[PDB]
Amino acid sequence: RTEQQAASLEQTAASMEQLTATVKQNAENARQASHLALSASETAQRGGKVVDNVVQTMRDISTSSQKIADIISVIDGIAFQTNILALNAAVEAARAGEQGRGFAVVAGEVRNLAQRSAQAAREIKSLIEDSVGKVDVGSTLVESAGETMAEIVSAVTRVTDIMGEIASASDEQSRGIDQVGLAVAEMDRVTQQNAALVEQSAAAAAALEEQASRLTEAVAVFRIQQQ
Amino acid sequence: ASLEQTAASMEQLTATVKQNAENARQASHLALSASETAQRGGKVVDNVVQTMRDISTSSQKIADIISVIDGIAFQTNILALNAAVEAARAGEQGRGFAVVAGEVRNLAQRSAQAAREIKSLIEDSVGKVDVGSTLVESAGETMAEIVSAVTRVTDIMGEIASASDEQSRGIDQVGLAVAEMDRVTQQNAALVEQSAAAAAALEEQASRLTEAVAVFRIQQQ
Repeated sequence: RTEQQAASLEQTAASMEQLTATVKQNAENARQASHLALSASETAQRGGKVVDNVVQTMRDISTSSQKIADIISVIDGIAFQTNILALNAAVEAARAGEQGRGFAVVAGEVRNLAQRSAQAAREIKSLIEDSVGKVDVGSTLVESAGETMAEIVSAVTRVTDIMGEIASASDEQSRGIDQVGLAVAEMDRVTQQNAALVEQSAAAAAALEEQASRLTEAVAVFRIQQQ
Repeated sequence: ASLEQTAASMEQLTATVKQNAENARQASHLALSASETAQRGGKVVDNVVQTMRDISTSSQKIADIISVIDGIAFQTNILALNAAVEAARAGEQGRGFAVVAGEVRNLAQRSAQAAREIKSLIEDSVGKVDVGSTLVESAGETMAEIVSAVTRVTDIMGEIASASDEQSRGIDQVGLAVAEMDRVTQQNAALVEQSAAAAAALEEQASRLTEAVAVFRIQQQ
């Protein structure tokens, strides 16, 4: 009789719970998500000035690696100039006739080193430049990522707008879910008083059948002036 | 009016909870995506540490050549020195070689110093690959500390959406139950009506009697 009857307040009162619980659940998840959204926001501003100093110090590197190169040109110039003496040395050797012999050799020893020294310089040149090639390649890539930040801050600046709405639209959930509670409320008291009215009426009906049954008796008995 | 008013708030709720439910699911993407350009540095930077480990070496492979050059400079200096004794030997015809000798030595000296400078200058420089490996770990760290808050925003959003999904169903079930309300009330109102009629029938059936009793009371006094 009270089987499926009470079983209706189960539905709502029970469904109505989840409704008031998940309204707070994903109501604060929304708040952290907007401050956790700043976890990535500052990490984006610090990501900037920082990957920025990687472009920096990585930059003044290529320059220092130049302040060399023109020194290398010097060394090379020194070599070139020297390779020439070899000759003045050798000429002198000649003029000195028989004494030359020694002179002679040193001329060749000179020119020789000149060549070796020059050779050195080249190597360390093609190297010192070839290198800086890769320092600009990398300098570029790091440069470019650095910009993918100001964007991280525009994307996560929305997780702040969107989340900031759940916080005022999901807030309404209460304001609304509340007036709905008023209905599950009122709804119950009428799905209620009904059963009462039903009973009180079912009652009084039975009472009258009795009363009535009693007059029928009296008659049977005290009518006997008809017995 | 009110079962209407409530039913109005009802679907209005079904409203927010649809948008306010997946509007955030979009955010779960504006997040999954705010995590793609966060996964960029993850190489754009990672690679940068390779180059760093490169110059640091190559610019040493160089210093090695610089040494060789130094050695040469040395050697020519000795040569040059010897060249001057040779000039001294030749007595008079050495005068001109004597100058070559000197000229060659000076070249040797100059060649030296230049190397020394390269040296120093390389030291400072490659010593900076220090701050390179640093700012590359640091700038490479806020780049993983970026991908941290966005590991969550994709979470949180993908968590609330899967929650509000049923937010509906209940809001849905509730709505049905409270529908009858208005109906039920007429149901009751009707009952109340019968009751009044009952009352009244009885109200009068009684007097019908109480008054009969009244006649027999005097009419037998």
